[PDB]
Amino acid sequence: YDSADCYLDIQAGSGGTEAQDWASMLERMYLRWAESRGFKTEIIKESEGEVAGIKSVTIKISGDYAYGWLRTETGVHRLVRKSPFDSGGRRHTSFSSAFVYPEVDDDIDIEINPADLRIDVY
Amino acid sequence: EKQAMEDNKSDIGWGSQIRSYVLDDSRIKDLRTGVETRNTQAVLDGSLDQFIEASLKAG
RNA sequence: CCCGCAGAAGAAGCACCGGCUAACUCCGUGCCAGCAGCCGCGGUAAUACGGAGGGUGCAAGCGUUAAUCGGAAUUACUGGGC
RNA sequence: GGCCGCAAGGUUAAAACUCAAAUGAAUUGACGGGGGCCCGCACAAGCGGUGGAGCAUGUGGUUUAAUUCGAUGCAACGCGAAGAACCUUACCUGGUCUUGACAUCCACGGAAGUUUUCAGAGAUGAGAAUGUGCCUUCGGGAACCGUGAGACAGGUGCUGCAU
RNA sequence: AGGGCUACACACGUGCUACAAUGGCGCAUACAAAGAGAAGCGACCUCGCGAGAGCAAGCGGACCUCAUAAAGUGCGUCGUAGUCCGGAUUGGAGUCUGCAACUCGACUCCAUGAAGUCGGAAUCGCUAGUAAUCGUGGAUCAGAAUGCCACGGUGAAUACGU
RNA sequence: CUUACCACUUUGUGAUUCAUGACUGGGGUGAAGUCGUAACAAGGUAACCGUAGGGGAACCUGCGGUUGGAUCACCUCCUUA
RNA sequence: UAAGGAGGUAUUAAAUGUGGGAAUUC
RNA sequence: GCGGGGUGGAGCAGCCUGGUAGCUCGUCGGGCUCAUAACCCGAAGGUCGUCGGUUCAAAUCCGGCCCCCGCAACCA
RNA sequence: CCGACUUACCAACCCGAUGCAAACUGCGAAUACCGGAGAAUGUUAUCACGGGAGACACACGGCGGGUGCUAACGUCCGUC
RNA sequence: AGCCAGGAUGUUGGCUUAGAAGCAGCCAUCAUUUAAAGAAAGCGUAAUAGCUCACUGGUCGAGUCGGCCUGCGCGGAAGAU
RNA sequence: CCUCCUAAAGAGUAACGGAGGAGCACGAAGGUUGGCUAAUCCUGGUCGGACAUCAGGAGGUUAGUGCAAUGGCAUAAGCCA
RNA sequence: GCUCAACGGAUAAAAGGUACUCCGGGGAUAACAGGCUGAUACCGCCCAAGAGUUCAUAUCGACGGCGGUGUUUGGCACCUCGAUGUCGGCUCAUCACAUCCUGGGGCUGAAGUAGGUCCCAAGGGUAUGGCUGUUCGCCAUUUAAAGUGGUACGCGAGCUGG
Ligand SMILES: [K+]
Ligand SMILES: [K+]
Ligand SMILES: [K+]
Ligand SMILES: [K+]
Ligand SMILES: [K+]
Ligand SMILES: [K+]
Ligand SMILES: [K+]
Ligand SMILES: [K+]
Ligand SMILES: [K+]
Ligand SMILES: [K+]
Ligand SMILES: [K+]
Ligand SMILES: [K+]
Ligand SMILES: [K+]
Ligand SMILES: [K+]
Ligand SMILES: [K+]
Ligand SMILES: [K+]
Ligand SMILES: [K+]
Ligand SMILES: [K+]
Ligand SMILES: [K+]
Ligand SMILES: [K+]
Ligand SMILES: [K+]
Ligand SMILES: [K+]
Ligand SMILES: [K+]
Ligand SMILES: [K+]
Ligand SMILES: [K+]
Ligand SMILES: [K+]
Ligand SMILES: [K+]
Ligand SMILES: [K+]
Ligand SMILES: [K+]
Ligand SMILES: [K+]
Ligand SMILES: [Mg+2]
Ligand SMILES: [Mg+2]
Ligand SMILES: [Mg+2]
Ligand SMILES: [Mg+2]
Ligand SMILES: [Mg+2]
Ligand SMILES: [Mg+2]
Ligand SMILES: [Mg+2]
Ligand SMILES: [Mg+2]
Ligand SMILES: [Mg+2]
Ligand SMILES: [Mg+2]
Ligand SMILES: [Mg+2]
Ligand SMILES: [Mg+2]
Ligand SMILES: [Mg+2]
Ligand SMILES: [Mg+2]
Ligand SMILES: [Mg+2]
Ligand SMILES: [Mg+2]
Ligand SMILES: [Mg+2]
Ligand SMILES: [Mg+2]
Ligand SMILES: [Mg+2]
Ligand SMILES: [Mg+2]
Ligand SMILES: [Mg+2]
Ligand SMILES: [Mg+2]
Ligand SMILES: [Mg+2]
Ligand SMILES: [Mg+2]
Ligand SMILES: [Mg+2]
Ligand SMILES: [Mg+2]
Ligand SMILES: [Mg+2]
Ligand SMILES: [Mg+2]
Ligand SMILES: [Mg+2]
Ligand SMILES: [Mg+2]
Ligand SMILES: [Mg+2]
Ligand SMILES: [Mg+2]
Ligand SMILES: [Mg+2]
Ligand SMILES: [Mg+2]
Ligand SMILES: [Mg+2]
Ligand SMILES: [Mg+2]
Ligand SMILES: [Mg+2]
Ligand SMILES: [Mg+2]
Ligand SMILES: [Mg+2]
Ligand SMILES: [Mg+2]
Ligand SMILES: [Mg+2]
Ligand SMILES: [Mg+2]
Ligand SMILES: [Mg+2]
Ligand SMILES: [Mg+2]
Ligand SMILES: [Mg+2]
Ligand SMILES: [Mg+2]
Ligand SMILES: [Mg+2]
Ligand SMILES: [Mg+2]
Ligand SMILES: [Mg+2]
Ligand SMILES: [Mg+2]
Ligand SMILES: [Mg+2]
Ligand SMILES: [Mg+2]
Ligand SMILES: [Mg+2]
Ligand SMILES: [Mg+2]
Ligand SMILES: [Mg+2]
Ligand SMILES: [Mg+2]
Ligand SMILES: [Mg+2]
Ligand SMILES: [Mg+2]
Ligand SMILES: [Mg+2]
Ligand SMILES: [Mg+2]
Ligand SMILES: [Mg+2]
Ligand SMILES: [Mg+2]
Ligand SMILES: [Mg+2]
Repeated sequence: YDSADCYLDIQAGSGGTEAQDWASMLERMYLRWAESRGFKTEIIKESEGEVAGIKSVTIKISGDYAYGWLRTETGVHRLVRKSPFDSGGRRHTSFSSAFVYPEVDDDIDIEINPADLRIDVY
Repeated sequence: EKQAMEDNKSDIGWGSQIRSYVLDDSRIKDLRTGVETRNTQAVLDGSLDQFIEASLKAG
């Protein structure tokens, strides 16, 4: 399925609000990379964190071998930076997950072959 | 199939990282391939081609 | 048990070194790999992980685990409290 | 489980598992939509503004080959910058060099220079005239230009959470 | 060397200029302080509508130059209108600096003549020579201030009280 | 040979203990989720205890009890020395 | 000046803040 | 078979009686705050299920088609 | 602001050719119907007025049709 | 009709294919040797191969071929005393 | 109740056959006299556009009829006075 | 002066239940069975795109077409309403063949074993239980096989009565 278009799902993780901000950063990064590759992106769904960032986002990527180019980014991305959401400015670690799956073709509806059915009347 | 994929998805937490972005040390390292860069700003701006090409070449 | 023969010739390892607890540095590593009796150690300048040099303690043994008592006055008779 | 109760429940009374604490009093602070007393354009009493408009200027964001980098509650945002056409400039595109634009040392040459020519966007490359001096045991040497090495130079590269 | 740092659907901060009559315009005419100056300040005179140009004094300055302060005052006009308010934008023609003003300088002349008629929620500064308003100079600097630093002119209101 | 006693063995019905069971109750734990903010200050309606009712949840309300609750300043008037 | 008694004072509103913190010690 | 419905992102109005789309939340911009919520000041967003007809003109009236609801579906 | 090219392509009107129609007709029968004339034939077979009714569940066959499945010994019309 | 000869060459036409030789296709589909021999009509081979065959010659010596209109028949054609 | 078809070229003709309308309107929308001729498209033209009003051309009732359908309507039954 | 619109208008004035029921009638008219039909149902055949590595026809067979049976659900309302008792079971059957087993054959993508598919063949044979009133069906375990149907969905003047 490397040639097919793909869907990218980003979900915040252990960092909490910092994780949601990191998820927003990852979303911006992947959108910029798609622009650089010339692929077309749209936002199917999004859930924004209340304080900052996004809790989750689903993006559709369309292009030549989009799934092939993006499939290796699936996993959890670890971020280490002085959390802007800590009063003491401590160095916290946040986690965000990117999952890439191909755009499945719509199934052809198959009518029930009448030779596959047994009908009983009683 | 979807539920098997959800159970296969590693939890978003400690120890499940495959790409570490440490901004204080100004280092980004991919755990799978070992590719490491210091231009964190470029990578955040979208210079993912190095990591993606490395992963594809590794296969 | 004794006498004679030959040549240093045949004979040293194990644990530990952050505190408790005797014994410290370099390199690797980078909340990973790992350690851990307790407190804890590791997130890129680690005497705590792993290797090395040095050192400390024991020794044909040295460590780990299991077990009992001690320390535990932590069932207090000796010998406690409300 | 037992006993008691009409019931609600009472009474008696564990274990597994888990943690390295839980706790009492007092001490120094900090905090209180606790108290008291003071003060400050803090209110109050006023005057003039900002938020609307056009323009300037910084920022963010976006864009871009690059839009260099930093500042980014009060205490960043006409801030570093008391002044980006070139230079600046640290950025980008292209063209170029590799002991080197900037130093010291060694060797080797050539005074320093000055004037030109050509080619190139320029860096630069090639050539042609012209001076060949100053200290000076005719040993010279060194002001200065090159060439050849290698110790080195060089970096406004990262870490202001090592200073 | 050329380009970018000057981009531009947009959001914010800090500024300048206004929305007029306590004003605009025209003529005339008073009163400052502080400071800069030698690859500099540059008088005068002549030319140009003008920015400026040519020639050329003086001054390392209480001496010469920058360099008439402006608000003000007197007279006249405008008579309330998007105006004789506003001066953005744009076209044409120029000047100067600088090798070089296309990207991307400032200034001048002619034309043009936008929004804006006192600004929602909200928010700022100031207690006296202060606020407000009016000019002037300096550094940085070849050229390039509404920014900064400084200097004077006029010159208030209010503070019951906590 | 017979009787008595008696082992194996058989039947019925209980007790106890171990394992197991669809489902169900609560408990402990967690480097982030969702809904609130119940306590700690007078924690913004003092808190807590017994009991009862109600409510997504911390909880609320009634009745009685405890202090293991904070504050207690200031103005005016009158009287006495 | 001291003591006692009485009356008035008073904010309606105000939820929340994840996860990486001691060199200064013979 | 007989009735209803289908309208900004969500839930409801507007239909009857043709001329015109409203409310609440939500979204976006600016405030307040150290910050978020709450709160305050502003904006935007539906050509009305889908076709067709009728009309000068249709969210509205009529007819199909699709989806959703109700009822009914009996004696047998 | 203009606009330039090209077409997997789709095509109104118009022109040429080919069909279709219960609710189409620039055409159009056979029959049937109305009226007039004439002969022959018919026990007036015709009409009017009066007395007495019955009947108003039809069936099949033919032809022309609606409906149904160009089903029914189906159903509903027209006509013998 | 049989029957006897034959039934060649470039050349396996190339591509795509896994292989593709007439015979998976795609894809061209020609000229040469001439009596004639298809870049193949069928069978066949994993592919070839092989087997035919179309075409053509030679012996035997009168019909032979396959459409059109039409009459009568045949199959299709299974049920319960 | 009205219009068309079924309905077989006179009238009439059924079905829970196929399609639609009516339960009004108008003192002018009636009477008469005089006059007039449509839809639609094309070209040109201020705002003005696919579509307003104006001018010309093509066309010839494809319009119109107060309201369904049918039959009519130019001598108009249509439009104006 | 009437939506007397059930529009030749019963009255000025009117809804339902009856499985507690009753009378007069109707096979003029439904429920069962028969009849006509055959849409549907079941069983065949025609064409051959394709599936089957190649290869339409070993086995299947799309888009379409033509039949047979009566055999389901129906249509009609011809018989019976002065009465033709009904699902399943039980007992007892009888016939058809569109054959489930045993018999005979053709082709096979038939090595053998074991199958597939079609043709001939009706002599004989062709389960017991769990659940349910069940038919049907699922399940357990057998068998060479546990056939498909007609017979008023055979059979209550033979039984049962869930
Ligand atoms: K290292
Ligand atoms: K004791
Ligand atoms: K009770
Ligand atoms: K401003
Ligand atoms: K410092
Ligand atoms: K400014
Ligand atoms: K410029
Ligand atoms: K003007
Ligand atoms: K303002
Ligand atoms: K200057
Ligand atoms: K409480
Ligand atoms: K309390
Ligand atoms: K609830
Ligand atoms: K009579
Ligand atoms: K008839
Ligand atoms: K007729
Ligand atoms: K008239
Ligand atoms: K009636
Ligand atoms: K009744
Ligand atoms: K009853
Ligand atoms: K049939
Ligand atoms: K039949
Ligand atoms: K009967
Ligand atoms: K057989
Ligand atoms: K066989
Ligand atoms: K048989
Ligand atoms: K059943
Ligand atoms: K039978
Ligand atoms: K019967
Ligand atoms: K009988
Ligand atoms: Mg020690
Ligand atoms: Mg160890
Ligand atoms: Mg460290
Ligand atoms: Mg180290
Ligand atoms: Mg070690
Ligand atoms: Mg032990
Ligand atoms: Mg003891
Ligand atoms: Mg004790
Ligand atoms: Mg108990
Ligand atoms: Mg005030
Ligand atoms: Mg503004
Ligand atoms: Mg910047
Ligand atoms: Mg830096
Ligand atoms: Mg400033
Ligand atoms: Mg530059
Ligand atoms: Mg370059
Ligand atoms: Mg610091
Ligand atoms: Mg440059
Ligand atoms: Mg800048
Ligand atoms: Mg100056
Ligand atoms: Mg005015
Ligand atoms: Mg003006
Ligand atoms: Mg205006
Ligand atoms: Mg002050
Ligand atoms: Mg000023
Ligand atoms: Mg509380
Ligand atoms: Mg409380
Ligand atoms: Mg209550
Ligand atoms: Mg008491
Ligand atoms: Mg206690
Ligand atoms: Mg919350
Ligand atoms: Mg906290
Ligand atoms: Mg409308
Ligand atoms: Mg009658
Ligand atoms: Mg009758
Ligand atoms: Mg009749
Ligand atoms: Mg018939
Ligand atoms: Mg009949
Ligand atoms: Mg026949
Ligand atoms: Mg007629
Ligand atoms: Mg007729
Ligand atoms: Mg009749
Ligand atoms: Mg009749
Ligand atoms: Mg008239
Ligand atoms: Mg007339
Ligand atoms: Mg009637
Ligand atoms: Mg009776
Ligand atoms: Mg009958
Ligand atoms: Mg019947
Ligand atoms: Mg029947
Ligand atoms: Mg009948
Ligand atoms: Mg009968
Ligand atoms: Mg009888
Ligand atoms: Mg047979
Ligand atoms: Mg027989
Ligand atoms: Mg026999
Ligand atoms: Mg059974
Ligand atoms: Mg049973
Ligand atoms: Mg039957
Ligand atoms: Mg039977
Ligand atoms: Mg029966
Ligand atoms: Mg009988
Ligand atoms: Mg019964």
